[PDB]
Amino acid sequence: PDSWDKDVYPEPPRRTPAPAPQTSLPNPVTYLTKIFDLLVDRPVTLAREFIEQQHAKNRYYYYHREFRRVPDITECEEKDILCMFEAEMQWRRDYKVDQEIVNIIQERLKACQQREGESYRQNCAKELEQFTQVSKAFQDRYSDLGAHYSARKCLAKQKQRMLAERKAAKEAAA
Amino acid sequence: TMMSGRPGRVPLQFLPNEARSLPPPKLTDPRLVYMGFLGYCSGLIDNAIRRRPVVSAGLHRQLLYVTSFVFFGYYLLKRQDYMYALRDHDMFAYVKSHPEDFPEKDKKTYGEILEEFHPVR
Ligand SMILES: CCCCCCCCCCCCCCCCCC(=O)OC[C@H](COP(=O)([O-])OCC(O)COP(=O)([O-])OC[C@@H](COC(=O)CCCCCCCCCCCCCCCCC)OC(=O)CCCCCCCCCCCCCCCCC)OC(=O)CCCCCCCCCCCCCCCCC
Ligand SMILES: CCCCCCCCCCCCCCCCC[C@@H](O)O[C@H](CO[C@H](O)CCCCCCCCCCCCCCC)COP(=O)(O)OCC[N+](C)(C)C
Repeated sequence: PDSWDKDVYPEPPRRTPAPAPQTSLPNPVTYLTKIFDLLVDRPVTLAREFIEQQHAKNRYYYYHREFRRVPDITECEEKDILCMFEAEMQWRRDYKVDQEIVNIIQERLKACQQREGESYRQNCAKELEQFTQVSKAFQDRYSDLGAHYSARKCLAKQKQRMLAERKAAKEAAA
Repeated sequence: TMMSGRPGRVPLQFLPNEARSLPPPKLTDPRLVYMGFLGYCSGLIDNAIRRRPVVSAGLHRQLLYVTSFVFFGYYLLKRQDYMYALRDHDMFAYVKSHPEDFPEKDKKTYGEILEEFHPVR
């Protein structure tokens, strides 16, 4: 369906085997499926057709808000309240977007496990690696900021991480 | 006494001539309205103490209460605003005249400032 993006939410092609009956006995599942189609599917399809006809007469649109980029807390001067405000709001929006990214990856993982069923350990290794990488990066970014997290605290954590990486590189080169 | 003995201060002068250059309080000032409210409360308490009908009796007396409170409040607000303007003027002049005491400092961005990170866990 065009409701969502297939590239963002991938689904493997569906391979349904053709029925190969070996007995003359009638299939109760087939008979009940025919009954369900006759009694339920047709009336609900007619109702949805009427509703969609009524919708098409009043077609109106809504838009997605776009935020232009602004200088971040690194560029802001010390105790420059306006630049700090803009940078903090931008960091909070980025935090929300990153959280939704992790949510999308987790949904991929869950859906793939359920779809694979009994062979999930081998067939879901591709989605497990992506989740591992994304969770690792997200944890390193926002792991222990606290209840009163802020762009300044995230920047301080990044500075500490960069100093540690530089020290490790120097020690390895020594 | 901080602003007592300030040069050029005329004694026993509620409002000097140099205060005439400031914007007078608006008559609809929230502080003036609160002074009127205090006057009305005083009138109601007067009626209650003298055992007259609190909201009905003594309308002329209540009006005088409100008017007197608003009058004194207007003059008090003028004096308060003048004194605060005087304080700001003196502070700015002193900062201007003592640059070695109030030096401009180079502003370092948070990219250059190093702050310790304390994790919450
Ligand atoms: C209204 C909200 C006020 C909020 C707070 C603001 C500050 C206070 C208000 C100013 C003072 C008001 C008058 C005080 C004395 C009242 C005496 C009395 O009986 O009053 C009944 C009186 C009517 O009765 P009446 O037929 O004349 O005479 C009955 C006898 O007095 C009957 O005599 P009785 O022998 O039966 O009296 C026995 C009674 C006598 O009891 C009293 O007299 C109690 C009231 C006076 C106590 C002290 C009042 C506050 C004085 C300042 C202290 C700080 C206040 C803020 C405190 C904050 C923290 C608590 O004693 C007891 O019940 C003893 C047991 C209780 C003792 C423990 C509780 C004590 C509470 C003290 C604090 C109360 C604060 C709130 C104010 C309550 C009264 C309004 O009603 C009023 O005075 C109502 C208030 C005025 C309404 C004006 C409405 C004007 C038109 C509409 C205007 C609309 C807004 C404007 C804009 C335009 C819009 C279109
Ligand atoms: C051409 C001639 C024109 C003459 C025009 C008249 C000029 C002014 C005349 C003043 C009246 C004549 C003298 C009578 C006594 C004067 C008292 C007053 O006017 O003096 C002022 C005094 O004003 C009062 O101090 C302010 C009164 C404030 C009342 C409220 C206090 C604030 C309380 C905070 C909560 C308020 C709640 C609401 C209150 C209603 C300043 O005098 P000052 O020489 O400098 O004081 C020296 C002492 N110091 C230095 C320690 C201060």
